[PDB]
Amino acid sequence: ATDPFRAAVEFTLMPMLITNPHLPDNPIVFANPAFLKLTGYEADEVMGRNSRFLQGHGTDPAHVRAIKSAIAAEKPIDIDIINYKKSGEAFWNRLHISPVHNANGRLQHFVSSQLDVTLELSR
Amino acid sequence: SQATDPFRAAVEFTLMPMLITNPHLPDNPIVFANPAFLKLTGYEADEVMGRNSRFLQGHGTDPAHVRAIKSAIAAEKPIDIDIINYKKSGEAFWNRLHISPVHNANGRLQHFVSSQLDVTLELSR
Ligand SMILES: Cc1cc2nc3c(=O)[nH]c(=O)nc-3n(C[C@H](O)[C@H](O)[C@H](O)COP(=O)(O)O)c2cc1C
Ligand SMILES: Cc1cc2nc3c(=O)[nH]c(=O)nc-3n(C[C@H](O)[C@H](O)[C@H](O)COP(=O)(O)O)c2cc1C
Repeated sequence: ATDPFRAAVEFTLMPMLITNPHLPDNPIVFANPAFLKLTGYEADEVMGRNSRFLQGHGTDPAHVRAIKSAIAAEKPIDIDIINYKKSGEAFWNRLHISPVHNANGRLQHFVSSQLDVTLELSR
Repeated sequence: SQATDPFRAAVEFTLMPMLITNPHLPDNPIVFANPAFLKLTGYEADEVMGRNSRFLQGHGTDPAHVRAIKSAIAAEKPIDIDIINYKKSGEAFWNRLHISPVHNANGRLQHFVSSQLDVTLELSR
C-alpha cells in the first residue's frame, strides 16, 4: 500500500521541500530527489535544517523579509530570489511556498516548489 | 479529524499540473487532478475525474506520440514526451508530459502519476 501522492512528489522533476513549523526553526523534514539534484546536497545535509542555508552573499534582504513575513502570517508566497548550490554557484530560484492547515485551522506543515529560472530571467 | 497528509497538500498546492490514474479500474482513469491541472486545461474537477487522460487529445495530435505513450503504459514504464493537447476552450498547446508508474512494495503496479506543462513558447523557436 504505497501512497500515490508521496510517489508523485518523489518522481516529479520539480524540486520540492516540506518543513515542520512545530520543530524549532521550521526545519526541512523532506526534500525530493529533484531538490537534491538541483542544489547538490545529500538528504542528510538538508533534513533538520531551515531552508535559509540556500541564501548567500547576493541575496536581496527585501526578498528574505517578504518570505519571513508571509510565513509568520501563515500565508502563501511566490517570489524569485537568489540562492546558492552547495558548490557555491548562484541561481535564480522561483520559489512557491504554501502553508498546510489542519481541519481545526492549526498550522501543520509548509510545502514548497523551487525552480531554477536562471536562463529564463537571463532574457 | 485526522492530521492532514503533507504529501497530498504538496501536490494540491504546487503550481505544476499533476494527475493520478488507477490502472486497476477499466481504462486507467484519472482519480486525482490538482488545481494546477484544472487551471492549465480549463476543466472543472468533475469533468476530468473518472475519465482516461486521452480526452486532451484532438485533431492536431500526432498518432505516433499516442502510440509511444500507449506502449510505455502497457510495459509499466515511465515516459517523457511532448504532445499536442487541447484546452476546454479549444486552444491547442504543447504538453510536456512526464508519466511514472507507481509500484507496490511487492513490485505490483498500483497507480500512475504524471506532470504536465504548457511548453508552447519554448518549443516555438
Ligand atoms: C517550506 C519552505 C521552503 C523554503 N524554501 C526556501 C528556498 O528555497 N530558498 C530560500 O531562500 N528560502 C526558503 N525558505 C525561507 C527560509 O526558510 C526562511 O523562512 C527565510 O529566510 C525567512 O526567515 P528568516 O529571516 O527566519 O531566515 C523556505 C521556507 C519554507 C517554509
Ligand atoms: C498518469 C497518466 C497521465 C496521462 N496524461 C495525459 C496527458 O496529459 N495527455 C495525453 O495526451 N495523454 C495522457 N495520458 C495518456 C493517455 O491516457 C493514453 O494512455 C494514451 O492516449 C495512449 O493510449 P490509447 O491508445 O488508449 O489512447 C496519460 C496517461 C497516464 C497513465
